[PDB]
Amino acid sequence: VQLQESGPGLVKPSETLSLTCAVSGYSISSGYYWGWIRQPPGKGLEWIGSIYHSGSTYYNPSLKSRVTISVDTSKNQFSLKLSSVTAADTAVYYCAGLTANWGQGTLTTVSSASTKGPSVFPLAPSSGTAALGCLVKDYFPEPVTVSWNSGALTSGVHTFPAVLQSSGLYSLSSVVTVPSSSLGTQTYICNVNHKPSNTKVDKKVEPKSCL
Amino acid sequence: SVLTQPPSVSAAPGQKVTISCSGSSSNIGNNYVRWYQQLPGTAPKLLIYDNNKRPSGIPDRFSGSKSGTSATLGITGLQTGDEADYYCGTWDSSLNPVFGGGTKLEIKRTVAAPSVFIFPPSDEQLKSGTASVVCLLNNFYPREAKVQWKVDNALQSGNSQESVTEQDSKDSTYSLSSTLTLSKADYEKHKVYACEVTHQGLSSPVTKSFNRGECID
Repeated sequence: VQLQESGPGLVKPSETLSLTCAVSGYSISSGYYWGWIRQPPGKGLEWIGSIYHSGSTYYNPSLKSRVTISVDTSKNQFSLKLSSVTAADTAVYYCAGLTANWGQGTLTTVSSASTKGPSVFPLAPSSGTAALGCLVKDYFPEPVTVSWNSGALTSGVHTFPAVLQSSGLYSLSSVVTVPSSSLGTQTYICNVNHKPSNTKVDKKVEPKSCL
Repeated sequence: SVLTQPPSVSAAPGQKVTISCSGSSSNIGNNYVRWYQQLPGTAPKLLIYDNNKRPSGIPDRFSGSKSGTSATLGITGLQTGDEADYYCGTWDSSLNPVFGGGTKLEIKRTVAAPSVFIFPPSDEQLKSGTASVVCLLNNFYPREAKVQWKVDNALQSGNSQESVTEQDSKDSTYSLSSTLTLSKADYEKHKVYACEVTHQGLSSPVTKSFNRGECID
């Protein structure tokens, strides 16, 4: 059983948020209930609503007039419609259901700012452990994902929380420590993905010529 | 968030912690309590249901109980990797789900001094008109750390930002990244760029620095 959210990373204020949850490995009409729960950044969980076996819906009373939850039996998905959104609706949205199974969650940002793809700069190693990394700068909105060597390199990796610059754009760094002896033989590539702007970059990080 | 949890709890490896969850008679008072573990970047995972029942896959290090309008999560034999946000949940009087604000668990490992690295801006970025200088503080404990930037011995105040990782799943340490941002023109007006680090595990402050023009490519 797999649940997978899909939807925009960015929504303008007063518009309608629209999300879908693809259910794999299970029939949606065989489910006890299907629902949505959200989590504002750095905060706790808040239940939005659920649709049950009969199709009967129950919504969070503070959100009721803005929420619609329905089911697509042919696509084997259910959805969430949240109208008239404001910055207060910025959160990670999870779909869930009882066969409970949770999805990965998808971050939705409500902002009047626009989508912007990142630039990727190397944090190149130089003068028995060396540190290196990638600076993922000036993007909007969150999130970005970073891996190293297409997943093959995980030990010693630290991908930091993004910081909101005063420009209104996010910046993030991802580093890794490796043996110094490997700098001349091992290739290190950071894999950067910014789905809101549909931007993917594979950046090779090479030792600096320092003197 | 409806239920009340403490912001954080902490103890050493192998020890036990308990996490409290306070509600009222209309929720926890009348209804079952469940618990979740949320590791950074992941969805909450069910640890306890029906007050004290463990789902398949959850070790008996985790336990739950309920007394009146409060519930309690117990975690014995604390391990690195147990660091997470923990949530209690129940149903209100309308039988709708409600949740606590969460509790972050910290593992109290031994003091570890940070390894410090500094990165000059890339020529590539310099062509884009800006210079980001990055200082890395790697695998230290505890969290408290002080990073001070100096440019030609001038203390930098207000033009840097930092962020910290969560405790590492393998050694329970933190890491910190600090970025000093200058315009290209400003960057080319100075020589010495230095990051000075203060931490409990260091007998005296450590400084890593470079001179503009030492590195290429």
